[PDB]
Amino acid sequence: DYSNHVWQCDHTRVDVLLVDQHGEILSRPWLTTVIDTYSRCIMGINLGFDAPSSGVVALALRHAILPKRYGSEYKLHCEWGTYGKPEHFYTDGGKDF
DNA sequence: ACGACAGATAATTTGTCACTGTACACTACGCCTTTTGTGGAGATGTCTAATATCTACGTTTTAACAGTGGCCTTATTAAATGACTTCTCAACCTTCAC
Ligand SMILES: [Mg+2]
Repeated sequence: DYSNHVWQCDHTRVDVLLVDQHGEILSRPWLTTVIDTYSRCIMGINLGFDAPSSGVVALALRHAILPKRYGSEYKLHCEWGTYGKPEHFYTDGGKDF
């Protein structure tokens, strides 16, 4: 019925091969998204090599629930003015969830 | 008129065969996460019979001695000894003898 009423979360394998800072191949990361079902903002993400795990879920949840701050190395013109807790959380059946 | 006989005729499917688009190019049941009932110690808590100890229960044994009980004959006369008691503890005069 309103914003934050149901957040939704899932993970997927990003389709970019990453590299170490020394330049050698690192297998693709996983991306986790937390999404407002009303508003349809993306509320927060976690991007990393760690497989789908409750610590990864918790890491996306932290970013989503908390206010956002980014420095000038992020050349943003907008601002990611979204925060606050969900009232419900809607997921698939993964063992992390 | 319309439609109604037997047969024409535009479909409809059955069957040929030259052509071409494509896979074969090895390269998923495998990586990763979570729950979970079974299992191995290993610190810790549980709580007894029992072989004493550890005095007392008091109970025997001793000897000391205290009390009861039996026995013990009694007389006279003499002696020795030691004592006791009582009594006594004059004094002047006369007479005849040298
Ligand atoms: Mg999912």
